[PDB]
Amino acid sequence: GVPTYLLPGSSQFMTTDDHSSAPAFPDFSPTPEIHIPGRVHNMLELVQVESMMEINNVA
Amino acid sequence: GVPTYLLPGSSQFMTTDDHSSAPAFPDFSPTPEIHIPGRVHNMLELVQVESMMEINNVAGSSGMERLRVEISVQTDMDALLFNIPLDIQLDGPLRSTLLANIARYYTHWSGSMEMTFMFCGSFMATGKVILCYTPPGGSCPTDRESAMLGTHIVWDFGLQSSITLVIPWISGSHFKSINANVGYVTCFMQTNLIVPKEAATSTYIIGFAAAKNDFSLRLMRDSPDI
Amino acid sequence: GVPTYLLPGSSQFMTTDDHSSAPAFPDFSPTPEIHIPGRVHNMLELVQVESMMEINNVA
Amino acid sequence: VLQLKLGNSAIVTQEAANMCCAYGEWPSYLPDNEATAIDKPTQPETSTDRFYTLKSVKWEGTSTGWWWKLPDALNQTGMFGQNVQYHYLYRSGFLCHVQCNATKFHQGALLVVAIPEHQLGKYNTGTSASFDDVMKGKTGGVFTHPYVLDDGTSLACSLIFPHQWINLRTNNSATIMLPWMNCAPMDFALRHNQWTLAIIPVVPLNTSGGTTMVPITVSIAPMCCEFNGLRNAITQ
Amino acid sequence: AIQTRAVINQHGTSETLVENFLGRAALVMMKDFEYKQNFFKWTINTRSYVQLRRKFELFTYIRFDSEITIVPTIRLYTSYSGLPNLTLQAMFVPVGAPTPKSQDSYEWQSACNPSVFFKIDDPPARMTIPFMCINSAYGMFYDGFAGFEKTANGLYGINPANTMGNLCIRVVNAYQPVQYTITIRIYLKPKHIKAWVPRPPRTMPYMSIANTNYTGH
Amino acid sequence: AIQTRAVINQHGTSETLVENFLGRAALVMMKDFEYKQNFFKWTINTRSYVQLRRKFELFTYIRFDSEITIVPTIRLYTSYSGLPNLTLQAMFVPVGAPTPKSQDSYEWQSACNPSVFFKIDDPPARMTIPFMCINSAYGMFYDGFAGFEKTANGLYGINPANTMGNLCIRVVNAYQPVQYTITIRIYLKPKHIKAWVPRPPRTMPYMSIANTNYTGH
Amino acid sequence: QDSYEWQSACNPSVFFKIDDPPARMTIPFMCINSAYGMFYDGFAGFEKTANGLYGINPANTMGNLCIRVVNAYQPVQYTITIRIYLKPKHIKAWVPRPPRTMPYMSIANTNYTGH
Repeated sequence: GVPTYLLPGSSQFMTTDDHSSAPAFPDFSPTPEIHIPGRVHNMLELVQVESMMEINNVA
Repeated sequence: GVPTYLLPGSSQFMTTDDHSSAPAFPDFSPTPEIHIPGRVHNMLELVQVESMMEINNVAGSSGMERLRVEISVQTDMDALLFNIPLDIQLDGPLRSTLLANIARYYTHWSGSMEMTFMFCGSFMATGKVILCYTPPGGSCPTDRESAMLGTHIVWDFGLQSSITLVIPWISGSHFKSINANVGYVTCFMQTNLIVPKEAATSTYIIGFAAAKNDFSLRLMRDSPDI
Repeated sequence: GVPTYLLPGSSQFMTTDDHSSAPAFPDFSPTPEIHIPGRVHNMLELVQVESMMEINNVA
Repeated sequence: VLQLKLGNSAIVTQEAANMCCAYGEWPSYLPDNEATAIDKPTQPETSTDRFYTLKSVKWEGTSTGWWWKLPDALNQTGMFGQNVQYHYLYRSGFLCHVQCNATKFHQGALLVVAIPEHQLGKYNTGTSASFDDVMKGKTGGVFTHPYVLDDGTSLACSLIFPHQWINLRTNNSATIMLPWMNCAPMDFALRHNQWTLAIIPVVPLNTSGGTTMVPITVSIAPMCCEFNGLRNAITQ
Repeated sequence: AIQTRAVINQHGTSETLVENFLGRAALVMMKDFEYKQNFFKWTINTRSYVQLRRKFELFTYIRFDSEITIVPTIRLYTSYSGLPNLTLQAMFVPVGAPTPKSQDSYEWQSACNPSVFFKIDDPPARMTIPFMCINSAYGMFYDGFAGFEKTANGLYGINPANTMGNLCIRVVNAYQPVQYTITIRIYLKPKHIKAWVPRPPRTMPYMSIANTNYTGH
Repeated sequence: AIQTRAVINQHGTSETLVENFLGRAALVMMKDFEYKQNFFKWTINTRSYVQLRRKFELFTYIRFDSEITIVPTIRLYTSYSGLPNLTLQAMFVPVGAPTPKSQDSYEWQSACNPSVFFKIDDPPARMTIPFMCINSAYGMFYDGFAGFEKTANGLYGINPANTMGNLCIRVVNAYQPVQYTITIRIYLKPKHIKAWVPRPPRTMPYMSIANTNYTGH
Repeated sequence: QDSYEWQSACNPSVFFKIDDPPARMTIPFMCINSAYGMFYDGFAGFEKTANGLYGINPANTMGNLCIRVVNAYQPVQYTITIRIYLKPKHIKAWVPRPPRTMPYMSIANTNYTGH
């Protein structure tokens, strides 16, 4: 056996952790990814799109 | 699976452990570090900075008066000017220095020191003083003759406005047990102060303390100063 | 994560175990070891030292 | 004896000219690698880089000290003051020069220390210093408890800051040069004070036949002034 | 009263590093709340206790990452049935986000606020808070004002960019038949510590939490 | 009321990645059930809460894998003896399988439905649901009908291929002498997120869960 | 129990629970001298009130270990027994001495009696 000791914050669930998890369907073979237009990689692409302004501020 | 067994002291929290922890913001990208002057890498740099000493030990003086000792024509040789115990743990002209404040955060200290005195008198003011140093375990001199027989410098402030003393070595720790005395730095008035008629009849002397590159500290603790 | 399972005798304290432990003062820098005479490496050195005998058994 | 010529102004000083650089760093413009993340500033080389001489103060036998907070002391003086009122972002160093005029029969010691981020004390109350207490302008403030440096620290340990000693029997002038002291690349001049030049009479001034006046002259000159641009074209 | 002396032999300087000087996990807060304010709320700061405040105030600018450890203890009141293994939620609220006003508040479900779900009978929870300041370093001394208008001139030395965020702790299964009192201890361990521009140490006693006023003695 | 300004220094764009934008584990459901409906049943969806619904509706097609974390809390009723360490079963029912109708139902023993057996005093259960859609991406907006006949024209914008499955949670040793109330919190963390065809954000308040109607304000 | 020194950041502290494995930590060699001295043929100082402490070297003290219960106040009662186990490590010894024969009479004064 390998002697190990538990660090503080061991059995905790952090909403921002990054850990792998057990797959529920180990042999599902999902649907292949077809090509779909308009893929978005970064949300900075959305802010560079021109959009209309509400210049008429008359109440 | 990997067979493991839990060692004693497993699910414990030691305040001095060194382990990585889960980041709360894995993708925050903090603010870049700009260049800021005066970076401090070791706290030993603080003790080598010269800081003023409260040489005026006359009880009943408060404020800026504690930082300067007075030489006047009324003062008669061979008077005793000031006494500076070399212990940075008890009350004395050294407890107000940066070296004392930083070293108070630790337990064991050992190293050399530097003591600087500046005579803030008139230009034509002249005189001599005897700056004796008693090694640890000795007895502080009581008159000028005893001071002259020990290690001393015959400082003449008429020509040199400032003097520098290099203490060979000091040591001390905490063990009621208190560390014994580590020496004294004493000043005696060799001659009488001579000033012109137009100049003031009273002068003042201020002092500074520091540490050399051979100083060291160990066993960081809690400073009593609240 | 690494799948592990706990062996029997896991959370036990044996008085004769040999495991490392967390240092209480990670940055203490203890006092240097000076040279001291009469170092003893094995207790077999003590039995080879001549010692007096109580030959007079007269009660 | 030389001249401290800086653009439109010059001061006749003594041969000492030690020119203590704060933390051993000459003032300089904001580097390019750090100017990309923020707005690009435009540097006025003239005439903000000039010596501004304040009114001389009086050093008597009972003086406690005087402090001037920068750039508050120059916020309403000359081209620098004009610039800070129109630009909302500021960044510059400083070059403080202190000169004293006294005879050979005068004595006294001054400690010219530049304290960065000196927060005022307001002894014996739980309320913070008002706006009128900190922003004294070119008139400057007066220490009330110079022993504790008006912040609860000690004047004894104030030598850790960039300081220069004036001993009337040895020298009469001091020169401290301060670089940009801030945790941010640029800052607002009208609300924040990076430095605080303080002169404290550690050893009281005294004499018998002297004038008991001994005026003190203070001069501050911004070194590398930077302000946000105000004439950037909006075309294209 | 005994004047004893010992020979001191020392070597090395890694002990006096600023990283080691300021890298000690110390108590920053300690609060107790009952079963039904109803939860734990505290804005993260160093000046809460005099010792750590004086330790930090020796420098003008310090930049560090914060490691937080929460040690909860539960004490029962009045018949006995054991200490419940209540689930605890600890959520960090950044400076630009609202904080909860009650136990069953909507901000407890925010997906942008990191949250840790830990139990009483488990090892203490622990998470690291990165350097989250607008400027490149925290400023313990601010010689300036927040704004140019009134109701801000009364806040001298307060820089909004120097706030470190809010830590809120609640009990998910708070409602229990009898009673309990929960004490939360927060331990902060600065990491990757860098400091600039050392200052003289504080001598006079503190008079307020955020105004550096001083009194006698 | 204070008009403060700070210098902002920023660099890098990895924070605004769509993977990071939509890769936050958020509450999707929260239900409480008593000792003796008798169990937890909920079809997996994103539109349950307005915040996450608006976050997802900025895109037309998103394909992702779902990571589910179940955090159970137990609160007792009325004498006290402690919180029982009841065993919990959480079963995922795909879209082509029947769902249980009671606690002691036959579908709880189905070998084709993944099941997790976890206890209250243990770390929360966690499992990953792969992308299980007929099409190559989920469709948040459907401009069409399910069929060509009546009783389907009343379901506009509902695509049967967009359903994500049913999650059923029960207590295996449910029957206990006294009482208990169990609260289940479900946290969903999308993984390997890919999105297509961004859309204008929703402005008007929602009027229904699956019909994109709008009202004033 | 509710003393201020419990929060000291310079004193190492371990927080462990009853139903957990026993706590364990290593104390480094923390003496002023290079080795502990079990026999001291000398005095601490040159003055009175120290001559009564013969064989006591202040540098030979090993420190104080303090244990408390954080959630001490409980409705009914409990009695806690603490067992401390010390395991020397990196042991080095010098100058062996004859073993003790007569029974001990005091904890720190090497006095002896009959039998």
